[PDB]
Amino acid sequence: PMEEEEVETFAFQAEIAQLMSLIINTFYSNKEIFLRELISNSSDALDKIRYESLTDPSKLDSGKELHINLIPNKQDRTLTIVDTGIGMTKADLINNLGTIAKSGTKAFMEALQAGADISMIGQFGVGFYSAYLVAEKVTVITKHNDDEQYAWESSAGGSFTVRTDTGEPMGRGTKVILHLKEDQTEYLEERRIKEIVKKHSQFIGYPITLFVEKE
Ligand SMILES: COc1ccccc1-c1cc(Cl)nc(N)n1
Repeated sequence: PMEEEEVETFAFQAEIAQLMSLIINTFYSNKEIFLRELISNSSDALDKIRYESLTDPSKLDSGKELHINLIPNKQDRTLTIVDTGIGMTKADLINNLGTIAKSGTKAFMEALQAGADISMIGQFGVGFYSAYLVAEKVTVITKHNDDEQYAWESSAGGSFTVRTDTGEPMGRGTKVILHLKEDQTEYLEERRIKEIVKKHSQFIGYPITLFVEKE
């Protein structure tokens, strides 16, 4: 029996599209900061469910453990960052991952063209897009309480897709899957991941575990 699935294809907001093009087509040193930005987003999402659970403890029915998992896969060249934070509703997803303008986008692009280090991206509220420093495609799977699980994906180029995810269920949280560019495979190495977590993400207030495939 053939299954049918609805897909929605969206255009990035004009300046977000401009920023993504600048990140992808310009050389930057210090690309390693992409992981800091993603872990920071996870930490923020974990704070959110933690505080929400104080007013409504049943919001943890979907999983009580608050943590971050890092999963490098050298076979398909993906680095996956998974958290059990609050997750995103459909509205959160579309508004936070490309359709709604961000007030910091223009300032940051001016800063970059002026020679600013790419590390400054977090300050401007668009840190997620640093993923495209190392990834040619990014897939985001997310599950918020009382909503369905959604899959967001983009290879840049001006568009992204959103669909209801019929794949493996997450209890609650967000999974960011980085399909790495061929020259950025160092971020699949255990030593390198430990290095940049130690350097940039040492004060995160939730457990982080690195899972390393044998061999
Ligand atoms: C505001 O949070 C985000 C902004 C941009 C991209 C992703 C996120 C996000 C949201 C949630 Cl609930 N979790 C995670 N890990 N990232």
